[PDB]
Amino acid sequence: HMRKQEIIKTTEQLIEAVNNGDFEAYAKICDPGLTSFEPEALGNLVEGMDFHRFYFENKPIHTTILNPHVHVIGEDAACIAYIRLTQYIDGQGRPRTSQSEETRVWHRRDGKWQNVHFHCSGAPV
Amino acid sequence: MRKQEIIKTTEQLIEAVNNGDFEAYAKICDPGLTSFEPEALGNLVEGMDFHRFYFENLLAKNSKPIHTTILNPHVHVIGEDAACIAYIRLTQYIDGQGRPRTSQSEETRVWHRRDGKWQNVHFHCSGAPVAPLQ
Amino acid sequence: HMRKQEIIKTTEQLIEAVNNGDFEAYAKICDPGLTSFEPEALGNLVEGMDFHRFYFENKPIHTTILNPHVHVIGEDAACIAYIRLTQYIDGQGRPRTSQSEETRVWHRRDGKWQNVHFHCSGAPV
Amino acid sequence: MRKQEIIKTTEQLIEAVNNGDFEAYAKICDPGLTSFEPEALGNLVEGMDFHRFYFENLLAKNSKPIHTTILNPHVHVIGEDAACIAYIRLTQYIDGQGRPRTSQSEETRVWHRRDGKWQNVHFHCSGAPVAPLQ
Amino acid sequence: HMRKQEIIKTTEQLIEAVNNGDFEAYAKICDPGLTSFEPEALGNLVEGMDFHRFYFENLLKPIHTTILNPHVHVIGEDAACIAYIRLTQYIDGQGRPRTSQSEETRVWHRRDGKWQNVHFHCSGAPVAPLQ
Amino acid sequence: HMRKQEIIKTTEQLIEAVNNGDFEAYAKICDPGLTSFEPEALGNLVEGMDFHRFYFENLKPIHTTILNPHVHVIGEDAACIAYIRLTQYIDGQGRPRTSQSEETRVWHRRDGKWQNVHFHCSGAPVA
Amino acid sequence: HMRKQEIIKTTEQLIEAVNNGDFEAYAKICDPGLTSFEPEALGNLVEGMDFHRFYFENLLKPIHTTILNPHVHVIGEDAACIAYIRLTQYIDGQGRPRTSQSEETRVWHRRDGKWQNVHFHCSGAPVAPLQ
Amino acid sequence: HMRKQEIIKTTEQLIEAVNNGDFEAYAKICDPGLTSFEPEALGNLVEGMDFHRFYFENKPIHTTILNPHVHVIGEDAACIAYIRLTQYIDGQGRPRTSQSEETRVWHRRDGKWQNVHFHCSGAPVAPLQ
Amino acid sequence: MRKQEIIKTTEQLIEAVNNGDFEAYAKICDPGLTSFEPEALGNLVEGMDFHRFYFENLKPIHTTILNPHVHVIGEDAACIAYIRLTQYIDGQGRPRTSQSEETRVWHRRDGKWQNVHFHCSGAPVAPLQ
Amino acid sequence: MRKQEIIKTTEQLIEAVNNGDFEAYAKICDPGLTSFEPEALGNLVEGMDFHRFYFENLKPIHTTILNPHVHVIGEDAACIAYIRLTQYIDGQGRPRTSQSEETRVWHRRDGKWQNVHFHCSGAPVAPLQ
Amino acid sequence: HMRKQEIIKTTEQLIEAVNNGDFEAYAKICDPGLTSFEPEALGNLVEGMDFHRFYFENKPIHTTILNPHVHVIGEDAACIAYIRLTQYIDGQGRPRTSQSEETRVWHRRDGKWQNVHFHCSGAPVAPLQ
Amino acid sequence: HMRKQEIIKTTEQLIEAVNNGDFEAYAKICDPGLTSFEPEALGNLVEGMDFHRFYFENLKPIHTTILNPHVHVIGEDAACIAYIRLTQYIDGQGRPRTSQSEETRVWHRRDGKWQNVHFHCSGAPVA
Amino acid sequence: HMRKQEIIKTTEQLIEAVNNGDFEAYAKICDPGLTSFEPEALGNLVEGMDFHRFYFENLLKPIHTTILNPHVHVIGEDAACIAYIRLTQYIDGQGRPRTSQSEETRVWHRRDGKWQNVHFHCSGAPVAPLQ
Amino acid sequence: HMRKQEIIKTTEQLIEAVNNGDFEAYAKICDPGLTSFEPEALGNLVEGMDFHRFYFENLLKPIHTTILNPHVHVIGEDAACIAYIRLTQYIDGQGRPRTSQSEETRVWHRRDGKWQNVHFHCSGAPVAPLQ
Repeated sequence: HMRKQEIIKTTEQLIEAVNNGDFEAYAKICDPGLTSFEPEALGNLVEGMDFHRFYFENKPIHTTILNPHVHVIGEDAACIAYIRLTQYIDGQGRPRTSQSEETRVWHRRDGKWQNVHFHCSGAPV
Repeated sequence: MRKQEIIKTTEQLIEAVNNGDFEAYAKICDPGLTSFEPEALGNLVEGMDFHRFYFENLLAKNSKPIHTTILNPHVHVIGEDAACIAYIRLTQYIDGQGRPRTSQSEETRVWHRRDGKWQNVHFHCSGAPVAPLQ
Repeated sequence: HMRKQEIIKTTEQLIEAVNNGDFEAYAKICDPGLTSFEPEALGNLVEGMDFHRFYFENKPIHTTILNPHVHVIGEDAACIAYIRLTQYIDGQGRPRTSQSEETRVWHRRDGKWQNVHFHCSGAPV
Repeated sequence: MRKQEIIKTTEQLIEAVNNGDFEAYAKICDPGLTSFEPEALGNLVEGMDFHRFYFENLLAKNSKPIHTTILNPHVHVIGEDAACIAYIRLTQYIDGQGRPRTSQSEETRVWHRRDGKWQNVHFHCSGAPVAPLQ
Repeated sequence: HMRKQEIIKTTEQLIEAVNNGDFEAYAKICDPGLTSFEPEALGNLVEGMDFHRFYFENLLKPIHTTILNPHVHVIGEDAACIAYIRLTQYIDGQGRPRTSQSEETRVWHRRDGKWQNVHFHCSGAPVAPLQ
Repeated sequence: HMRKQEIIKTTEQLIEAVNNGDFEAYAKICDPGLTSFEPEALGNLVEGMDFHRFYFENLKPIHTTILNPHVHVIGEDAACIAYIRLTQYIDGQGRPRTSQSEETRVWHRRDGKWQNVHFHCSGAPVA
Repeated sequence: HMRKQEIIKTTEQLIEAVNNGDFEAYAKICDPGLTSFEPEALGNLVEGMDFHRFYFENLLKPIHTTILNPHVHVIGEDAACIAYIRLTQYIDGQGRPRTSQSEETRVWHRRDGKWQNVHFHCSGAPVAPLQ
Repeated sequence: HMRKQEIIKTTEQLIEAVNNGDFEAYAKICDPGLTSFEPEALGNLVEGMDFHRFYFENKPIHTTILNPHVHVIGEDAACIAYIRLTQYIDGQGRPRTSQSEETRVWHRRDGKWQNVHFHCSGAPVAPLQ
Repeated sequence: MRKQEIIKTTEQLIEAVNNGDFEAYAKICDPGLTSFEPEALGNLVEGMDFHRFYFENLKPIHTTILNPHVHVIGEDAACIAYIRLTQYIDGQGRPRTSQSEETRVWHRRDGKWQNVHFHCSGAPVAPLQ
Repeated sequence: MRKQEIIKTTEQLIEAVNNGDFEAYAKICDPGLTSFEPEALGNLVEGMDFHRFYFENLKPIHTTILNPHVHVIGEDAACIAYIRLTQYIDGQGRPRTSQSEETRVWHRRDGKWQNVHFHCSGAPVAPLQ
Repeated sequence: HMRKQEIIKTTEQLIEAVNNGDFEAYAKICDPGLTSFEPEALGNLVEGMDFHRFYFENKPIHTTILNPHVHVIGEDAACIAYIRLTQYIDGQGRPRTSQSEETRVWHRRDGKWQNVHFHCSGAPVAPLQ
Repeated sequence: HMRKQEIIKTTEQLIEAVNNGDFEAYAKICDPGLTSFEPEALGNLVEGMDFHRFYFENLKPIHTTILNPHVHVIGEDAACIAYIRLTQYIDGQGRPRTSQSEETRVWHRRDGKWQNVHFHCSGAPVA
Repeated sequence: HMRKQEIIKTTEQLIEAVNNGDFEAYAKICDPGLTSFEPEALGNLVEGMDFHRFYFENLLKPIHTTILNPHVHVIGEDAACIAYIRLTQYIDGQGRPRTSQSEETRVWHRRDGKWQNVHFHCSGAPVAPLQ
Repeated sequence: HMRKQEIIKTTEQLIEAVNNGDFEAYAKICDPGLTSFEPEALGNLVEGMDFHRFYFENLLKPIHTTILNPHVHVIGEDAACIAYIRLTQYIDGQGRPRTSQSEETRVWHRRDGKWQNVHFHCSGAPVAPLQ
């Protein structure tokens, strides 16, 4: 019951890093061999941090994590699946909501939880 | 050689789906299997109940030749009991009008070993819905 | 914890009645003064059983109730909100999924739970 | 006269939304308020957190004249502590280009009385998203 | 509030007559000088009965009518106005169920004890069985 | 024949009030329990003056023409008028335009004055 | 008051002749030098009966015609002008009911005892049974 | 043969009045009970001068009258039917041609010819457009 | 009287086309007949061969000649310009009207009038069309 | 040699149009000139008034006359049919080509050749167009 | 003057062969190294008879050759450029006209004229279409 | 100059095998580790014969033309050919059609026979 | 082998003249009786230099031309035909790079010492700098 | 598997040269007889360097290139083929981030110790910085 809460908290930290444009914080939470399926990769599996770096190197936003399901797989491995609702204000000053479905696979390496795989479907945030 | 186990078990799971063999599918899937897939309209579905529907309503009438190709399988091993695979599923089939068609889906499968056998606990599919009844 | 399970079970029975075209069973579970917001009423509040009768009087289908939230309001009143996922086979023999968001307000009257108000958004089933 | 309490409290809730007064809104809403509304894309949302966003990002810059009309309010009384209201919300406003516009939404609000005050525990909105920032 | 219930009942009878294709019943309830605004008259005011006769005489599907939020204005003992939303449920050619909406105003005049429809305004869907 | 002319004249006054943005004049001619079907109410029946107030409080050459007015007199105290309202105006781009609406107005005489109790408008919103 | 009613009645007879495909009756009411503006003449002024004959000779459905707001100008004892809206209710090929509108001007001359149509202007829908 | 020429001339004068925006001249030639079918009346018969006044009260243009047919009906009544071709320059400076078919019914009252009825189909060809 | 000859001969030519009578058509047309018409896609065509095709591979049709203008140019040469209105019933049994503008240049040779040049704009109006 | 006169006079007429020289145009055209052309919307127009409009309210333009066919009809009458290719630069500075098919009927009166009838199909090719 | 007539005649024979589906006759007139630009080759230069054979191996039609220009280049070489107008009846029984612009380069070898190069733009006008 | 003609001839044989639905002949000419970019693979690199087998196992007049074949010889044992493939065929409705594809084929000589190890096709799928 | 290279070189010179807007150079290489089929002539055969002059005289951007798969037919000592694909790379108004393709046939006659272009057929894109 | 790593590295260098607009570096890695199939050549095979020069010489935005699933065929000691997916991340004119995909085949020949690109096939998006 307490291992599940670790995964949710670390996921929330990862998303805060993305929303703040803090690549330093993002890199600490992601394994360097992070694989990724996401809309902006056009159906390809991408390997690096290099692909994500681009969106960091180049407005109010509220993220909601809905119905998080955590699978614990022994002491060093966990999987989380959740819906990410993103409220933001667009360029024209209008409020907008986007939805994405996200799977994150976690591996505990030297005491910290590390994101090794990410699958995103729906809206790119 | 742990990587090759995961690829082989994934291939078996897909063979079960393509043959409409729910018996074989249930043996490979954990009963608490969670799933993101196009036909669930952005919702996380929990049972085997959601998948059962596509097996139970597949007759010889709905059969047709289909070849599945697994491209660039990446396997993450996470200790001795846990693995993640990500792959592209290319599906070649013949449609109703007799034309050949190709669809693509990106799939993540999370695996847990219980008493020597590998079990699928989570499945994420984006792109084409590729079950034979689809 | 046991009052919540009554509401879920009665909701499941109501939906089974609709899917089976059993107006007899549907009428027993619905209060005669049932009010309704639903797509096929074009933004109007409809009062009778008469409006629903039409769809009964005139194929495999599987219903899934997702993330049911039950509010208990004293001993005689409950509200349930859920997502209804409907798998069915259309006329052309193709498999299809529709989604609707449903609110049902319940009142206990002579021992039985009664549906007094229904709000449906999304797909008409 | 219980019916008139529910209509009046609903009118107060809507006045709070239109004035961007989150303080007044929070007093009328139960903290465990559940919500179905267009801007939540078919998901059930639990907090006040989702609604807070539309209050916190409303400045004088985003203000504009809006008249709300509640049509054909139907109130179901369910004992002494529980009520349901269903109504049509007509919203007249002036858009950016200075044109007058009308939007419609159908709203269900479920109410629970705690220590004499009426509290909104559940909200279902279909049709137009009608908060001033929308 | 017993005069209001007369108007609602007579309106329901008028609509039953239209749905049954019973011109005999329709003529009894309508004043012969009935004026009408309706979609099928293309924005023109039409004068009584001949225009409506056409839709009865050329009627050779299941339809349910619902009257929502009827508002009755009583204006002395001989005059009443009703405004209501008419929801029409029917099955189309392809066998699909459909709902159409119209907003209707009916002005009533009591002549020798019976209520008579002297004016009719319909906006939205044309909802006669012939369509 | 003289009761008919009262209704036409009062209808013309009501329309002049709308076109001038004179809510004071409009309120005198309309019963406070005025019901209304009109395009900007999206197929709903609206009650009272509050819905109409909005279009006055937040207010170019316009000519209004009443065509083929039919008046039903229903005793002393009740009348119904049906007419076509043709509106000539100049749009934003400076072009001349014509809009049409079909209007039913139900009238009730209360303490000597004629009052509009119900209004049905189909076609163009012409305020 | 009575000259106006002659023009309306003769106009109604002319339209009945068209709807019945009775060229014999039509020719009696029309002057042989009849000029005409109508949609099927593509913006040209056509002379004589020959252009109209075509729509009669090649007619081998229920239709109701309504004359709305007829205005008659009397111009001495031998000349009249009528302007009216012609509403035509008919059933189309697919069996659906339809309404078309045309605006019509007819100029009349009293000639060898009868009223004669010398000029016809039609705008809107072409409303001959052949369509 | 000379009554026909009166009708053509007075029709030409009426059109000159419209093109010059001269409501004074237009009112002299039109009967006060003038009825009218025209595109800008959306299929309705309009009665006044009030409807026309609007287009007067609020660019190079050449008008051509083609194939005028005059029916003379005794000494006090005439009907003219003609095609009106209108050449003008639009807002963007391009030359354009519009066509309308016009019927005008004339009644002589105290020596002057008066337009009592007007039917226009096709393009609305008043300068304000 | 020369004007009436040209109108009559033009009417005969059109009757020949409508009846699919190439024999009658050839008698009225000069063998060196030049032609501008829609079905020639903006090219000048010479001879009878191009027209023969529409006769050899051939419903109620009424033709109206409107506002015929005849220019007489001495005793052997004439030009006619007219609008051809064609009423016909299409395949689906519907009545249709098409318009074409036609110029025909005539030369009298050994007593008979001969069509030497034809310009058609608008609708192609021959049967099989 | 009569054929070359007609081609030369046609070339002069087109030069006058392209230069906006109504004076030169009027000398070559008969005052009773009839005309079928796109901007007359399928009507036959009489006189110079319709053409005057395009001169009075008037970029590089090259005209090419292709495959001119001249019919000579005695000593006073001729017909020419040709394709007019017009190269011009449009408003946006782009080069454009338009095509029209033209028939011109000529009558010799007091020694000079006069254009009595003109049929144009395809593009309207006058400047201001 | 007589060398030009040889080229026109042999071009007419080549087109007759295509329209009759007579590959035997076509092959005799074409050099075996015939190069070709044509719509059905999608902007590529094709070399063989093999590409053309396909349309032969697998309805009334009239062909007109307009404005043939022949360049004679010494005693063994000629170039012809012409417009091909093709009248045919389509599947739905309607009459249609298509246009193509054709260049054919000719080389005389042992007394016979041979087509060595063919450029076609516009409509593909082989009977199979 | 004679090595170039070998590659063209073997390419023509490969295309004849595809057009005849002769998987036996196709397999002899293709290396078992054949990689492929082609329209029906939706932008993915596909390995092996299995992807191609499908189009043979589930199989009208067709003429194929190879235009402007460019052959690069890279030592004894390696060659690359690039060509335009024009395909004339009759469609379902009986109409004649032309499709174009640009094709790169990389060849490796193993035990005396030329083998296709890589194939890139852009444009029309022409199987 | 050497007569083919003359034709390619002279064709390249002709295209350089067009791209430079050098009508002087263009006129030297073209026979005065040059016939032409090209997109901007709308399916007509045009004679002479006058049609081409227009595109030179009204030229007031970077462009690279590529001649692909030139096929030269030599027909005795004074006559040649070349067929080639002309690929034109240019930058459009919006500053974007674009490629257009045209298929070109040029017939050559050796006349007063020089090679002269007597006939030109262009299909596809119009590829003069004026565009 | 050290020959495979040479080909990947040289391919990465070639792409860096294109992205930097460094024609000098590009020319060193490409054989002068380089043949090419690519979107900007409209289905034609183009011969070496002049066609590519144009996109370098007229280059006056941030772009990241990713090479996915490189497959290298080694064919003896002097010949290699690489096939890969090129993912290109860039910011468009409107400031939005965009991804384009191309499939690329490069054929390599070793001449005097250095690897040379002799043939290039690109399908999908044209991904040069000038676009």
